[PDB]
Amino acid sequence: ILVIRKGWLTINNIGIMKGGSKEYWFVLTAENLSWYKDDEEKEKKYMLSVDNLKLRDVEKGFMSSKHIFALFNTEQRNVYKDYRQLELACETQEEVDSWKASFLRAGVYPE
Amino acid sequence: ILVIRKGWLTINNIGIMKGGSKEYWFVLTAENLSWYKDDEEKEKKYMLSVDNLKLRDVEKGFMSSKHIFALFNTEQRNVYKDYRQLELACETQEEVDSWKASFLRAGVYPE
Amino acid sequence: ILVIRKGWLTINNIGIMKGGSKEYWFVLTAENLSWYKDDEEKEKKYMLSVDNLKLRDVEKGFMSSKHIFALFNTEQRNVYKDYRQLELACETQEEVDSWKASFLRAGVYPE
Amino acid sequence: ILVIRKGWLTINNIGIMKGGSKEYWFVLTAENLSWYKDDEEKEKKYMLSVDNLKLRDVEKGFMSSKHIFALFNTEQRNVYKDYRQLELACETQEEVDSWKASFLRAGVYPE
Amino acid sequence: ILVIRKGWLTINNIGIMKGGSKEYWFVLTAENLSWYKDDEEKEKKYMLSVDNLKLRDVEKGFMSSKHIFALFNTEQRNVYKDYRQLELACETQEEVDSWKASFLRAGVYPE
Amino acid sequence: ILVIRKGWLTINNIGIMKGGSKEYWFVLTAENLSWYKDDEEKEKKYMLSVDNLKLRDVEKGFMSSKHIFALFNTEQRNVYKDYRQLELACETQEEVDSWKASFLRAGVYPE
Amino acid sequence: ILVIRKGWLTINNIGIMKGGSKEYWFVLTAENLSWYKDDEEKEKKYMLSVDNLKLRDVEKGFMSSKHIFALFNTEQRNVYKDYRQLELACETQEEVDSWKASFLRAGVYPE
Amino acid sequence: ILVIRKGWLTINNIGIMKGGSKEYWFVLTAENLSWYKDDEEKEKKYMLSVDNLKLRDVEKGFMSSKHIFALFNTEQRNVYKDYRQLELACETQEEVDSWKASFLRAGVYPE
Amino acid sequence: ILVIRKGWLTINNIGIMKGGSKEYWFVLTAENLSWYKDDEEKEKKYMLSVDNLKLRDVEKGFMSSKHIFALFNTEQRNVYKDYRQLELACETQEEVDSWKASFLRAGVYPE
Amino acid sequence: ILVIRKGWLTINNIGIMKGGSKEYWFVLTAENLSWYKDDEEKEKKYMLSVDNLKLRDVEKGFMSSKHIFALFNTEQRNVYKDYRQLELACETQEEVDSWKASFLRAGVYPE
Amino acid sequence: ILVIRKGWLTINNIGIMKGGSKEYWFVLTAENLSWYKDDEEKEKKYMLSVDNLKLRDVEKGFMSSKHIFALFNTEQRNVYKDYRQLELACETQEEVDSWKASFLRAGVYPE
Amino acid sequence: ILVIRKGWLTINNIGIMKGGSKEYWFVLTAENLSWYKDDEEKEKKYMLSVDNLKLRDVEKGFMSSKHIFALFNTEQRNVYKDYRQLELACETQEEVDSWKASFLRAGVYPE
Amino acid sequence: ILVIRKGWLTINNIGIMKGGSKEYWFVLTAENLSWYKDDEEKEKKYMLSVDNLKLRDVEKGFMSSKHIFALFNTEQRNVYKDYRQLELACETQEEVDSWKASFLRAGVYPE
Amino acid sequence: ILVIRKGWLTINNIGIMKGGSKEYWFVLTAENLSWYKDDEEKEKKYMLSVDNLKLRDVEKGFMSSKHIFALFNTEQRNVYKDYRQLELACETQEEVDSWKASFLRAGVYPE
Amino acid sequence: ILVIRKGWLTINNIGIMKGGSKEYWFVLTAENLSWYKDDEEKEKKYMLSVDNLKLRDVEKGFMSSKHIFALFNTEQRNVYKDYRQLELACETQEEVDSWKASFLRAGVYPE
Amino acid sequence: ILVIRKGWLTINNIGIMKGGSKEYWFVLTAENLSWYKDDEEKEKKYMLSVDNLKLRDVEKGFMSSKHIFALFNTEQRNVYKDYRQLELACETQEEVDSWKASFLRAGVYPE
Repeated sequence: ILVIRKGWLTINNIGIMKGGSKEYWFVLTAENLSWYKDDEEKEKKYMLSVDNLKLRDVEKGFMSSKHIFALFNTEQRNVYKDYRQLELACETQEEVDSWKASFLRAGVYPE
Repeated sequence: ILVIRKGWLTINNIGIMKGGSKEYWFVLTAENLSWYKDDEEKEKKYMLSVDNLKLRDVEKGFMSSKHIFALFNTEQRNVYKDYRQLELACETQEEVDSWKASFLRAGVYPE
Repeated sequence: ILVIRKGWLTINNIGIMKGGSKEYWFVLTAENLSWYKDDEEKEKKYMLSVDNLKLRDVEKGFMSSKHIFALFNTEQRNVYKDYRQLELACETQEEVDSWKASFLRAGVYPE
Repeated sequence: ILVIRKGWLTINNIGIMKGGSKEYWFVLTAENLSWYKDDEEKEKKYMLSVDNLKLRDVEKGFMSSKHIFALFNTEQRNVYKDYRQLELACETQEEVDSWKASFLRAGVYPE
Repeated sequence: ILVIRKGWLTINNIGIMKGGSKEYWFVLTAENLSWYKDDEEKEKKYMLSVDNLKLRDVEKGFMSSKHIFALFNTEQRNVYKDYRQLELACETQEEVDSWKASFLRAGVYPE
Repeated sequence: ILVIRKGWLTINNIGIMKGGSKEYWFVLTAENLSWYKDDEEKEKKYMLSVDNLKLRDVEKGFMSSKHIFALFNTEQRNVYKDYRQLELACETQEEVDSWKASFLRAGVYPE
Repeated sequence: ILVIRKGWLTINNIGIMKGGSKEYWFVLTAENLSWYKDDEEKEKKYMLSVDNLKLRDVEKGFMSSKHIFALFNTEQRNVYKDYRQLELACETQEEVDSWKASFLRAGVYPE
Repeated sequence: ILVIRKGWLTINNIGIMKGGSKEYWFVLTAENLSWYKDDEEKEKKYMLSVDNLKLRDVEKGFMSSKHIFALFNTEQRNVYKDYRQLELACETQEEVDSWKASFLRAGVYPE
Repeated sequence: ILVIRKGWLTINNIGIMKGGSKEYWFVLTAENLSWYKDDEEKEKKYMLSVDNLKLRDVEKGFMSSKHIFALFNTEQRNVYKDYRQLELACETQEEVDSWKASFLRAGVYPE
Repeated sequence: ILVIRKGWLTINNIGIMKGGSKEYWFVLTAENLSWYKDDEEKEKKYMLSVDNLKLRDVEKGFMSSKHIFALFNTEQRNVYKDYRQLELACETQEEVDSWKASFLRAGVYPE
Repeated sequence: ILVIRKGWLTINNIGIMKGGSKEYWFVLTAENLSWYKDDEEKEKKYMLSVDNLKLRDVEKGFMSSKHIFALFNTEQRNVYKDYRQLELACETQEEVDSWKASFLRAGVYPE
Repeated sequence: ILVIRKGWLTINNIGIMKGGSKEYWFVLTAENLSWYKDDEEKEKKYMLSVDNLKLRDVEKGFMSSKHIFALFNTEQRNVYKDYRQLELACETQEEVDSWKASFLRAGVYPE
Repeated sequence: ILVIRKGWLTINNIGIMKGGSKEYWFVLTAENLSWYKDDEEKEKKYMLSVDNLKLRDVEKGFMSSKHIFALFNTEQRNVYKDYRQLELACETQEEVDSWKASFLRAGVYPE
Repeated sequence: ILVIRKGWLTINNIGIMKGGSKEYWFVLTAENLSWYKDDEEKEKKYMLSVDNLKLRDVEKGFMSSKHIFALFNTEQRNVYKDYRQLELACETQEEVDSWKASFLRAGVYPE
Repeated sequence: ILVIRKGWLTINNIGIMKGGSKEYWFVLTAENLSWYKDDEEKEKKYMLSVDNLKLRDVEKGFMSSKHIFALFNTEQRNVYKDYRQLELACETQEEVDSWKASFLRAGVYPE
Repeated sequence: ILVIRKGWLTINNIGIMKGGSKEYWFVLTAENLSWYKDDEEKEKKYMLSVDNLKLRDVEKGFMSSKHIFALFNTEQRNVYKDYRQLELACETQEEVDSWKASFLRAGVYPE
């Protein structure tokens, strides 16, 4: 399988009261997006198919500088478990646009 | 006594400066809602009667994805100690609606 | 590792040889679904892995005029023993929706 | 909370109506003694509290020429269901001594 | 000197990046408000004269339930060091109104 | 374990044999209400558990023209020694309201 | 080289999910602004030239009292790495105005 | 494969400067001794064949009460990696004799 | 029941690999010796009858200054669970002799 | 801060006007010596600072044929109220020696 | 120390003597840029320090009709071996922009 | 303990016998104000406690046409040696305002 | 008072179960030896007179390289509280001999 | 994860087509054995997993009069590329023994 | 310079009360032995010349399995600072003999 | 960072122009040697780096009949200002030996 990109991203809406936000190591391929505990990839957390996924921007914060974008299933109400969308946070606008371009190669287009 | 549901919920307005938010293990029966330190139920924190309690939604956040709903006493100004309402936080909208349906079985209807 | 929900559910399809339709205490975690004789958890009847487990609806038949849903394995023919599907029943429709939401959190998606 | 020992033991006094003398997987903690169908722990037959539980010897009868010891409740007449005492058997005498030592660690003292 | 009240309060605007918020043990007299590290009062942090102090409400948050009120010097731009006002946070509205009434006895009236 | 409030209060109903109405230093925690001779806490007169303790009003009599409230046990006849209720007095009405709020935080609700 | 000022400042938009905010020890000269791990200056984090830098205010928070100002390159889209601006946070308005005056000596004027 | 015993043991000579001693969850079968991070057995540390292994006592301590016994390969100089023997520590003499009896069932006899 | 003495003692031979030594709050009466987590006595660890107990000195250490004495049952091999004796550690010789004198009042005489 | 010892002691020199020689519950810490009516610690009679407190013997008089020691202040004439010295009595001589040792740990040295 | 990105890139200027234009697996950290034979990272061809490394564009020549950018050292003539600049190619223009953003995060600025 | 600011300042009132008006390196903490020969801090000329230290203005005299402010002790006549007040000068008025703000943070208030 | 020496030393026999050993900042004068929490000397732990003190070597360890020497009162059984001697530990033999020479200046001679 | 050893070793069996016998920089961890061109680790030639890797001796041939040992895979025919075994040479016999010991720590046992 | 070996070793006699033992990353060359904080070698702790150094065994422990050897200067009393010898600890005897052989290549022979 | 020693020492070679031989307060750390006017450390005369600093003896001349040693820089001609060596004197020979030991700990070796 051809890997498109690997890098760290922060899952912004999965956890919260359980344990802050925490960053995960993501591996995006043309077929799926998988995230692991770290770059050693010896402990996988989940593998999400990119089928029927689209991407969209999300403005939220007004406290600490952050940039969010989310993946959502267009054929379903919940993209993963009981979550409507998978919110991924990056440090800069540059990094978000960088990841968006990568998702484009996997067929994940903006809403 | 018949237990309606057991699960974790985050008390959003009781603590703060004392120690974040923290999650508690809740046990809802047709007569009362009790919360303990954990699912071993060997250390109870409080038992709240469901008499005269109603439920309502609360929109707050704009920083980290969270969903809140609160229990309040209609015959009193403070549902518990000096708190106007007991704010319970869930991770998703699905989970909130799931708990609301459970409260319905205990006679706790929305405002 | 975290317990998603605990509550009573009725197994609508138990063979008369064992007794018939009975109510059991269910414990749902992100990894397993277990059912005990009662809420003291002294006797665990079985434990199913939530992997490859899906959920579908069961039509409200006149005789069994209740609300039912079922769990089945997508890889196996029998989910538990010789049963092609585990039928769980609830008094009201609101309770079924409630449990469905809890199942989503565990990864058990509908068919 | 800590698990003291896990190992197979034979319940020498099961009523034929249920099957007869069988081998079960025992889990001994400082608080409870549980036995499952097998080591996968999918089916827990029962769980006894180690409080007020004592141990005594059972004479090696010609028919049941094996090594046996028993657990009984000092407060109750029946330890488990309608059994006045739970008889546990082992192939050798060394295995009985071994388990006795493990029981001491849990507080279950001999008579 | 006659002590009017002693209790814990959270200083909301003094610290932040240095170390969260933290709670201090306050001692209010008719002449001054002093705060210590804890109720043992063996380590004083500061003593503020109540002369020329007034009190006012402050609405801020929209994330975590909190209630704030501040003390400010009417004859100065900074009530303490280079801080315009001393923001004190309480857990409930009841507690804020409770403290306000205490400040009233010290001659600190609302703006 | 946390101290809710410390402040002077007047016990309006002490028997002349002991002296008469006197002012004592009160310490209110979530578990107990204690009163000392003075704020140095060298002599603790008594300590009451806040469990089953409630509060009610005492009418402003011409002779004792002050503001008073009382604490009583819902299970016992005498809260402290041979007293059916502990009467606490304050100079102003604002001080009574202030203490009532503090009592709510401890669970002592009005009648 | 002549040092204009040395002091602690909080970098508000560089880190976040990586590790809160954290404070850095800054050293401003007429040619550049450098920040280190601490005042021992034995571990430098970065040195930023003041050429083409301007300064501007930033209103954000509404949760915890904070005052922000940022440095930005007028000839570039990113002042440092992929960051549009370098957001520096101070505890008070006094401290921000104090630092602004210092930046003025280095030729960094407000936008 | 038939499991003889499962329980916690402390590896006394493998680690030291790396990280104290730490306890491991052991699983002894008639063919091998395996140890994992914990009783969930989801993370195995090593599996040691019982072939050519013998057992012997080791007196050491004189500071904190401890009881040691070791496994060693009679056909090799190092039983595991570059360790001459695998030192296992128990809390009491009873527990050591208990484990020795278990090893006896696996063919591991004392030296 | 008449309490002879209350104070902290270190249990020297119960724990070790589990968690150092740790100190416990002891309560000695004429009938038994009980130890709790702390002086609040809200969490009891064990209650040991003083019947058939004797006391004896134990020289061990040669690393860090410590003084030990142990309680042992003369009619049993294990005074508590599978422990031959209960080793209690004090900081000085004075404190050991102080405790010995207290045990004397409970009928626990030296070997 | 740590509690050195708790135990009953007899105050041999109380004025008849208050009652006479009585037994009280003593609490000795490194900073204070307090005595309560009984072991429930609801009524604290007094609290003395251990600073400048010394201990001396009191001769066994025929009438008061018991074992006594006393505490006195080296700076003050009266240690407690109008008493030049606090006389503590015990049934046996071994109990006096025991308490003396405990007092040493608190810094109270003999004369 | 943190890995910024991992992905395949084509080195457009490899000498035929070695093979020609090839695709390699790049690992970009804040300190180094490394390239391996493939994503298993068993063979690391080279590692360049990101210090004094800059990036510029390479014109889309008819023959090499692809999108290319290059890295060069501002202090050295040859960045790697005898190459004046490292030419990296991508299928689309969006991929070049994506990598440029990642390079900014590492400090590698455009010319 | 925290360093508030470091920067060069001119002591405008040094006796010619020592040299005359000179520029020194100042270090301001919440507890002390120190001045060194230069920024290497090898020679500390003096250290003043910020307690009872206040600040006032010094009129811009034609000869000393610069911007000056002074520090003085409210309890002592001489702040440093035989000087009634320490006069600190700056090139511009903006620099004086800047330092005044820093002094506020240390508690040194204007007269 | 003339200070002879200041430096860190480890108190080897005071603490143990309470909290390891810990190092203290010592200040030796011709009249006494005082130790504080740290070199800021803002928190004194104790002041010991050098009158009647002598010094002696102590061989103990055989585990971790350490060198001990103790101070003891020749006219008393306990040099400090209920401790027979004050054991001070140094890292090397050089440091012990260095401190011994310092004690010599205070009149503390070896036994 | 921990690095066991780093040092130069000579690969005695490299095909002339690549160059011939050469010296490389080896890095041995508990999981892999890697070799680089030199100690700067810029070029990693290969990385072998230590699983199923064993070691054997190679006879000192007159031509290659040096000390050699080899690594081979017990499951595969070729350990690296087309080589049936990796031959590592050292100047002296003591160096071979040294490396063998290091290999034991990694689990690579002799044949 | 030619590096002979790199690896972790525990310095057994340098630290103790300061902070346990801790392991350091050592780099041995024919001219010197250097140790750093970790294998990144970005923070050197010390560089020791091998001139006049010899090596010797040291038997100590009797508590936790450990193997020690030390380097000492034959022309000096202290090999490094005020330490007579540099004690290095290894986990096994194999590792010690492995390191000894390495030291042999640097001219460090046993005593 | 740690302070090795603090104590008074006499600088035996100060030029009369400054005053003559004087006693100063020395602070020795592992990185620097500083001397102040007195033990309050308000005036630091100088600070020398301990790097390349060595120590040698100075002959006891009849006039300066005291015990002296000196510090000098191996790289520089003048250690401090225009002094070829810093001469430190002590009353007794034991004090010189004591300081020499302290200097060893800092790395300052004799010549």
